[PDB]
Amino acid sequence: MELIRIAMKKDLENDNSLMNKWATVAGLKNPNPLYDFLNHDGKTFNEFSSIVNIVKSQYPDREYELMKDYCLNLDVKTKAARSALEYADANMFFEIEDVLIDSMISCSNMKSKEYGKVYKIHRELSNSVITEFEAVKRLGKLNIKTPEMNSFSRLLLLYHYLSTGNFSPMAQLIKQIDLSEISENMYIRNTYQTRVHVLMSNIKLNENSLEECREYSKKALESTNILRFQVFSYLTIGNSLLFSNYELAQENFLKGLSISVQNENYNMIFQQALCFLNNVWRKENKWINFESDSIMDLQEQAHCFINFNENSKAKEVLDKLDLLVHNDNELAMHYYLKGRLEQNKACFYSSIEYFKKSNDKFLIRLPLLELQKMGENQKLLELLLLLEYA
Amino acid sequence: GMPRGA
Repeated sequence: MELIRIAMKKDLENDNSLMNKWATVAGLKNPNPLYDFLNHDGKTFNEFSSIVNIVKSQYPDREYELMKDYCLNLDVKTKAARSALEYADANMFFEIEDVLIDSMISCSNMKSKEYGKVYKIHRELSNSVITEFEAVKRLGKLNIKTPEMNSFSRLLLLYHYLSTGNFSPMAQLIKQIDLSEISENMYIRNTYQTRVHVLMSNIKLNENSLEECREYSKKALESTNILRFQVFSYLTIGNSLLFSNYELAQENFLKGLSISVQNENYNMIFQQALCFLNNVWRKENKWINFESDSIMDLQEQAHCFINFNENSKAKEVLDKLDLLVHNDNELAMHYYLKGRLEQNKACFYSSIEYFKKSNDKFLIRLPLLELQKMGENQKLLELLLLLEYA
Repeated sequence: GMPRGA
């Protein structure tokens, strides 16, 4: 037996009313699939929503251990195994996901074969194992038939665009997604919908459309029970307040910290968000990571040093950053820091060039403000705000 | 820089 049902039965031995409560939590309306789920090996619910909801309600502290054991014992050819692939990927449970993928790439069911091959492209592209060109080409050769993988072939490109600081293609690409075409798997539909809500929050942020960015993150939060999506919602809401509301931006990042304390990756992301917030407002910064050579962390060391007129130490750190390789959005930030250190207008125009190239209409407010402080003509600033990149 | 994610 799978650990999940062992624990569910030993707990129903001690309390019988758990039958009606688990049926309501899973949305079943009557315990008939519940009884079947506990009495014959291999029986699956109609929607993966059912098992996830019981696990989160009854054993929240044990979700990963229970779902890892339940997922990796599923018939890879089934709907349940295809839902578990999404559950795993959405949660960044990479070790569940990669086992399921090489398992479904191998089987004989064509739907599971497809999911596996597409999620594999997403993972290889996520890890810079393949370029975007070879991912698009490989996706084309798959002749993707299911609406779920037609939606996810586009989602995986969207995530790659967001992570490489290449925002201009995202708005038109996300418009191509129609999740109403997903009718066979309500759990994949509902989770993809959360995915789109959070991606739309990031796109609205990148367009400086801050009210809409916050509404989309709030809809993601009401739509989900998955920690990864709550994390990125609080992160994006907080980012949207960076230039206007210190206390509310901090409050959202601290709420993010509070829900991700057992997750080193998400905990690090909120420290980094609080680190940037405090540098934008030029306050004492207790969130700096002095033991890192990532561009993100090094940039913030330099920013804080500049803010407190320690120009030598900022020069040391910026010397480090010259010997690392930047993408477009990181380079725009690099020129912003160089301009503040050097008091050099040319650095601020190069900063603007690359925020234009990345299509970042939000962080561009940083070099724009510095140019205004140095007396740049207001008509020129308006023009830079208005023109765009090819 | 500013962290971003979805």
